[PDB]
Amino acid sequence: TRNGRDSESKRLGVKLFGGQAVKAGNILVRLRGTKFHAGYGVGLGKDHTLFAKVDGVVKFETKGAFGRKYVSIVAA
Amino acid sequence: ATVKVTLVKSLNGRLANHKACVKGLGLRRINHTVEVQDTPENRGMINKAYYLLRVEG
RNA sequence: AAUGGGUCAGCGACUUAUAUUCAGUGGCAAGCUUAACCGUAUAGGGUAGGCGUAGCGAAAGCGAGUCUUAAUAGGGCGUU
RNA sequence: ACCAAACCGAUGCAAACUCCGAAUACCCAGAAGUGCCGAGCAUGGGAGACACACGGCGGGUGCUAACGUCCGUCGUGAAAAGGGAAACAACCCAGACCGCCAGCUAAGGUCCCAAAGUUGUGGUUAAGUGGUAAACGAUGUGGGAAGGCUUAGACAGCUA
RNA sequence: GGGGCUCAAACCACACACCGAAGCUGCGGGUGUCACGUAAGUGACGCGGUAGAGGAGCGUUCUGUAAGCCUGUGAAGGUG
RNA sequence: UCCUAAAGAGUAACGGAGGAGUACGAAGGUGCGCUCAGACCGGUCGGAAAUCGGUCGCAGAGUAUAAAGGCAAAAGCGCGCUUGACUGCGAGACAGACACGUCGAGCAGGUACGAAAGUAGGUCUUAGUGAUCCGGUGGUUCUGUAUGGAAGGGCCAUCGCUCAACGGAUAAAAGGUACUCCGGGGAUAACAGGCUGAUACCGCCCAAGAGUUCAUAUCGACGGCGGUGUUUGGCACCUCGAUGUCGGCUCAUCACAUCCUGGGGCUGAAGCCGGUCCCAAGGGUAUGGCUGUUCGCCAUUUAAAGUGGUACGCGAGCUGG
RNA sequence: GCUUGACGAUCAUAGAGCGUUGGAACCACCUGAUCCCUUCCCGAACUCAGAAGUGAAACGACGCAUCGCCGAUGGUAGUGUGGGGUCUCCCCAUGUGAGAGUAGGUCAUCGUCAAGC
Repeated sequence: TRNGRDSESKRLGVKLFGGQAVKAGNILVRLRGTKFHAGYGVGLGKDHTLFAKVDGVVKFETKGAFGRKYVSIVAA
Repeated sequence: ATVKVTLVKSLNGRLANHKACVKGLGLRRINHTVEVQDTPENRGMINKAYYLLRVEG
């Protein structure tokens, strides 16, 4: 019945938007279960964190079947 | 190729963006007139702060 | 229509000591500086000690390196 | 002759619904000019603050009550005088370096207190409405669209 | 807000003129910063402010300067 | 975990909803394989239902657990092997006051599976937790107060327990004050004032109805719109370097929503009476028994014993029940 | 220059449905399971050896817009900024601008390699 109780608001979402230069370890998307999928040179960590495996710029392409949003890094 | 603007209203309660536009045109106080080049990026600051200015040409 | 003061004239509130840090300003400079104390005594002497000239490591230690490490790999701190 | 999930069609609604989906704001890159000569960053020396208020907008709570209260975001006051709103932190205009018996303006104003139009053209309004206000009620009056009843003689009033 | 206002001194339009601020401009001063300048030397942008930071001064008493200088031809104080 | 949250983050309330203080040696790893659920129609124990044969199917199933977000390379499901639920680290980011926290390519050493590319530093993801100081235990290259050892200490790994007020005052922590005291505060309650009007009070709009007929002579259900600040509230704006209660007495003053007296209209007003509604504020408008009473109930009067505002008028005017 | 395979680009204007058509090469179905291998029980999947038959199933190509899915223009709602009002809401200037629906589309378009014509 009685009612308080929130939690500490985990700061999720898109870091490193769609034209930005990335280094080879940077967190792309903090994610709660794959909104965005792992593209060309990006990694998919344990808690579905997208991180960069190479350098370049972020792409954010909507590719393929299943309508999936991909974060990929184009070496440019 | 050159447009002249006159600041005819005050800055004293304006949004910080609009008064940044007026400052970026080179205007310092009321009835002050500059001659600025008519680049499209000067006309953006003229158009954002349109209500404070007097844009003759 | 909150406090305080009737008024005047006197008085009445960031000090001092010792350690230290930063700035400014001087002296000496890979060195600088003395404390007690001695002193015909603000001089001169007294360099014990303090800080600097090297760091790393919890330490032994090793040292322009050192620690961790199975590692001459990585990484931390350091080095005209 | 009771009652009937479900599908078919029509019809709505949500902060904890979404097949959709902005404006903005946010992040990055490249550019002109402006910056009061800087703005940003970094390292140090000294702080103060860590009870905010009200207004506009976007919300929760309340009774879409309170000069209630909790958030977001702008603005002002705090810590800002001046002019306007009669008087009136926070509303409008505008940010006071000093002097002037000079001028032009902003908000707001121009019959007299009181500075400036008893200004001009065309209207509306008779309540002192302006200069306090709701459901609803009124041949109040101005305007603009439309219907049929409209001289074979209509709408209320005299000679079967 | 009051007097008072009714072809308005109210309302809805439109026009032209005026008043109105410590706003702007003119004229005369002072100040900060920056850039220039054999350092006269001008320019340009500034200059509301509480807590608070920073900068530069006045005055009082004492000591040195000072066995100086002033002062009974008149000190300090007091009052114009 | 969702909303509030304003389409990046973040964001409050004694705001709205739910959860956690764990499980698991497989519910982990890997290789290989496989899709769920639902209607249908099928009566000789179940009859809508179990076991299957799936035609349509068309993610609605499942996921250890709340919610949200994700899942075909399924992250769901089955089987075979198995320990990577490794050691040393760690480029670089996310988060962020700090302490904490989150993700992680790659390199070395050794291993799982797989023919091999490769995957594997636990689990679909985010909760499942606790600092330091004390102690305990196992190592150790270190130290080891003359020396050789020990003792004790250090580093490395680990346990406790209790800090659930969960950034943890101490190993160890209940009350009374009307006998009270001090320092502050109108940062904050009681009185009265102030903002509001839920509530209260007074009017009005429609009129089902009753009034023997007839809605409007009188009421008037269901609903609606307001006025006044009249009183119970809500707020905490003034007052805590003091604005001293309720009632009575004494003295009042205004309003009008009029109790009497005055003037009317309608009537379901024959007349005496009335009912209701307008207009009117000039003057009047009880004494007592009870109780501290305001009020109230009675008794007896009057033409009538009005309703309210004034710090619920009035204690530098009295009383003090 | 087309047909059949394999692999991709792209994920419905590419789908689903309905109809016609394909066998010689290819692929599918097919024959049999001695032998590899397999069935929480399999030669119906997985696997091997095939070459008698069939294009029925499946798959492919061509048709059709009824279904699904795309989808204008215009308007409307929202909304940044500035100003108003009778301010729990709208209006004006200016910039922007949907979702839905309407007209209309769509029975895909590409590339590499290999056999055939």
